[PDB]
Amino acid sequence: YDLIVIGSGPGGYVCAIKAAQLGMKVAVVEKRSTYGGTCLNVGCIPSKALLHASEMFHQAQHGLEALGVEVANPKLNLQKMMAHKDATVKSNVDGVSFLFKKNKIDGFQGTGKVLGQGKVSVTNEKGEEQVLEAKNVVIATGSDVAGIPGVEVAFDEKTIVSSTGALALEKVPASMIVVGGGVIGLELGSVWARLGAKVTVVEFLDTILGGMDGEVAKQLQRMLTKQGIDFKLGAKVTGAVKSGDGAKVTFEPVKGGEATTLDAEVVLIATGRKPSTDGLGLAKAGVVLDSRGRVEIDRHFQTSIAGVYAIGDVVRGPMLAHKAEDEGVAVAEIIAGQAGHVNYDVIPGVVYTQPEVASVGKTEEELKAAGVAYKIGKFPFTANGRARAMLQTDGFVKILADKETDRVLGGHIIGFGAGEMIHEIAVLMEFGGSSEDLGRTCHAHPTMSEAVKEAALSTFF
Amino acid sequence: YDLIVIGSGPGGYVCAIKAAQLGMKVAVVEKRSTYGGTCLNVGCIPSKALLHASEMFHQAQHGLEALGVEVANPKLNLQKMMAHKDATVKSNVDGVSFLFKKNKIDGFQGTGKVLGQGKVSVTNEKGEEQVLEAKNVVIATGSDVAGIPGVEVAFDEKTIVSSTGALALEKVPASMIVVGGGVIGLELGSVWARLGAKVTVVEFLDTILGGMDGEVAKQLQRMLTKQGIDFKLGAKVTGAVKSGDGAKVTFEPVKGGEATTLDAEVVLIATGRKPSTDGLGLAKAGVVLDSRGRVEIDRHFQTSIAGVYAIGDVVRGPMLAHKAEDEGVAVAEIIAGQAGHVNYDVIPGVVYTQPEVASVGKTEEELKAAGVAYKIGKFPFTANGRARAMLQTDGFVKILADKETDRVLGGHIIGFGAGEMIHEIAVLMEFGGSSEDLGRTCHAHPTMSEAVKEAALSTFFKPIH
Ligand SMILES: Cc1cc2nc3c(=O)[nH]c(=O)nc-3n(C[C@H](O)[C@H](O)[C@H](O)COP(=O)(O)OP(=O)(O)OC[C@H]3O[C@@H](n4cnc5c(N)ncnc54)[C@H](O)[C@@H]3O)c2cc1C
Ligand SMILES: Cc1cc2nc3c(=O)[nH]c(=O)nc-3n(C[C@H](O)[C@H](O)[C@H](O)COP(=O)(O)OP(=O)(O)OC[C@H]3O[C@@H](n4cnc5c(N)ncnc54)[C@H](O)[C@@H]3O)c2cc1C
Repeated sequence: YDLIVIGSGPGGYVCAIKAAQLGMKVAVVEKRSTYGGTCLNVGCIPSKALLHASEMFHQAQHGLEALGVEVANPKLNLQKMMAHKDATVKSNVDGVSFLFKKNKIDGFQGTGKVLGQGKVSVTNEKGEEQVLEAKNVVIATGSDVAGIPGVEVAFDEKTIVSSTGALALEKVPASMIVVGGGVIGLELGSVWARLGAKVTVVEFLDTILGGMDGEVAKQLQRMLTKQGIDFKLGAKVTGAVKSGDGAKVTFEPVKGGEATTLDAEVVLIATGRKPSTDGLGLAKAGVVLDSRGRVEIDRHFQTSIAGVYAIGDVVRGPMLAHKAEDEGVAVAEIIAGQAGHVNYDVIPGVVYTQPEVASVGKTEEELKAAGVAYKIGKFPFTANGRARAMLQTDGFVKILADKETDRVLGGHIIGFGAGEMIHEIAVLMEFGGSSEDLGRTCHAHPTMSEAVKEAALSTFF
Repeated sequence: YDLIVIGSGPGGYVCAIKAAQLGMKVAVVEKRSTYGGTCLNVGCIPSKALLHASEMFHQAQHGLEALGVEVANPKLNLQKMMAHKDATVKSNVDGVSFLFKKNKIDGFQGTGKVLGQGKVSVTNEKGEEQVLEAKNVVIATGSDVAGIPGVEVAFDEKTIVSSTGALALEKVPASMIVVGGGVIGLELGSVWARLGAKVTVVEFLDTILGGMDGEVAKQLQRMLTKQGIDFKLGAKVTGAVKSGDGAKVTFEPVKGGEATTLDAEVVLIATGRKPSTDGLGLAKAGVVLDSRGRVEIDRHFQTSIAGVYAIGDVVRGPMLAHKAEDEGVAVAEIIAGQAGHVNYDVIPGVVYTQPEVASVGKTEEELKAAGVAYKIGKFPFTANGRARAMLQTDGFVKILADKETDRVLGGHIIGFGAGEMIHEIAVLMEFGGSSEDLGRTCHAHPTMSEAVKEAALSTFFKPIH
């Protein structure tokens, strides 16, 4: 082959397609019985299907009467909801399969191992091996669930669960504890809170969400608290164990203090994910890892070994499907002899709660930390005509712009359809646009996108 | 006054606020008891409130069981739906009146008339005339409902209605005939169809929507047809009259000959709106109108009378609220001595049906007529992960780009949230970007906006998905 990709998550599968379109003969080596990796199988896709259906459940209970639409107390058919989740996964998995066949990409089921000298071994569950040969190898093995630092935790996937078990619970738990107030914890904890679980989120940091913009994260926390989610922030989990029919979670203040124990029927552990390297034979092959276990790479995605490249969640940068796909495209282009580029300054991030959160570019914390003087413009959806007509008035758009040049440096949206609207700000930033330029662009009225224009005008005036 | 604005429609109101923010002393002359003109009182705002409510009604009936949410048979409370429409109208109108207070803008209730030479007369309901003077007058009088080419029709606003009556029907009609297959006809027709009317759209052109890109308009017709709306296209209406307690529309094929009569409980006349200059005294002032009744203006929005300007639905260009507002800002900036500019090449248009339709830039018919060689990329929502998760898979994005330079010339979206997603294509076109520029911008996965990225990539080369 011209290229062997090891893994078929977003980064690898897109890399394989792009390379195939650039005329290469490609093989993709994958353990899993389906393509699509974490995102399509056990990540973005299933959780988005549950988020959508649970949101429609919530809206049926609370958002229809003020519109003149009178329904009897909505009832949940959880199995039917899970069948929607499954059908959505199957569409996405089959879509990959169809794309590999369209593009004549050869798929190999089994565990791949990097040998070094343009060789890769594949071993299928039946035990037999095959050596494949290729001029280029891309490692695209993705990430795995992490545990809790210093705490031993036994995942059983019914009581102590990872996101995988939490997507497939057999019944709405009466109560659920989410360890980790990052994107995955808050999204899954909203799903179950909507369906009737009493949900508490326990988080090490004093704030939810990673280094997302502090103001937006605090506003999200406030809204999710109104939706009935309890938060225990600055809390160091020291134990999470099955206990009887449920589980027990022990935590104490991070800064020291008396311990608390909480009981719940289910505990979701959703701490940061980690690069997945085990099994690739990297030590023997001479592929160097950094101190966090990431495959070390240069700016051309090349590892310490010639002809071997790495992308996606197994290397540095945000662990996001679309980041991984953009790297897959760049490395394919690089291998075909074009320079490939990923613009690391304009990668949007979205949290699919309601309100939805979306960001691109810098946060206030990053600008302050860099000593950059900036201007802030904010416009609330309560002042927007479409938000009012749809009764979706929570949240705001904030634009950050350089003090001296008015260049937009970041935009952050909390509110309905945030993860769609952020793209007009991503496009603006690709052109080095100013807040003036954004605010002067004609936006249709009445649309929620008018709040992005208004925020930009506020930043400029 | 530095500035007198005649009309408080979106053009005139925004003009007034910008002017005030630029340091000017502004009066607004308005006949209606409330501000906001057509868009906020009888136009965009109430329409969008009924469209959202009536769509939630349809989703409650049809869109919940497949997701595991059991609600039996939802009931319409028309009174409460209308109450949401009126609440939305009230916040928008009260908002305009707040911004006038905050910017120290004076309002005068009455009919404004352009006298020339710095003066405007205001006649109130009582018959008293006050004469206001200002260095600048902006005509922002908006538009009115049009009739049917050479057919007389007597609007009564319960059986033979314009958009105004259609927004406030006291009960769901069994049947409604809408004359005009433009944006307003399709939107209002959709509202009542969802709430249980049998709806039929009768339209002179062989296509619904303008004016708008042909493939998109054709796809929308197809979807609305599946939703139970009937279309009689290529149809000339020769009569529309009460046959108490309902109404009767007669038409014949524009090209052929044989006539048809159709009865319904309510008939909506929704043909193109027209500029409203009634009461301004323009002939006596010397302000030249064109053949279509529009105020003639130059590049600075200035009429044939020095110091008299016009913006909005009364002058050339798309009759859209955000267009009127853009003109309102530009002219306030011009009058202050600054470079007011409106980019007519980038003014998005949105049709709030389901599926929603949005366009910016050129349509394929425009490019073909101009002889421009172009490339097309299209990506369907059936291939988008977020659209699948939300069961909102109808429609597509289409990007049109110059054959030689790859510069994006137009973009067109039919599907859920189209009027929001059109803005990243508007931004791209504002900077003169190419489809490659747009297709290589990182878009979050899974979002419906990824279909815009993939449609751009297909324009430039090939899509990935
Ligand atoms: C609940 C959840 C929700 C998420 N939501 C989002 C979201 O909304 N948006 C977003 O951008 N990101 C989201 N993510 C993260 C997203 O799943 C990852 O960013 C994305 O899947 C990474 O793509 P990848 O190709 O880097 O690796 P992965 O998708 O993890 O897949 C690579 C593949 O390698 C396989 N593999 C590993 N070792 C071998 C070997 N030795 N031989 C053969 N095959 C191997 C694995 O089986 C896997 O299929 C979510 C993650 C989770 C857990
Ligand atoms: C049902 C419907 C739905 C619509 N939906 C949309 C949409 O979704 N999006 C969109 O962009 N556009 C929409 N429009 C069109 C939009 O309403 C108009 O393009 C917009 O309102 C124009 O603003 P303006 O400055 O041009 O005038 P107008 O909004 O018409 O305001 C002009 C004002 O001048 C007043 N006036 C007139 N003559 C005099 C006088 N002699 N003295 C004093 N006052 C006077 C009038 O009473 C009026 O208030 C819709 C229209 C209708 C009917």
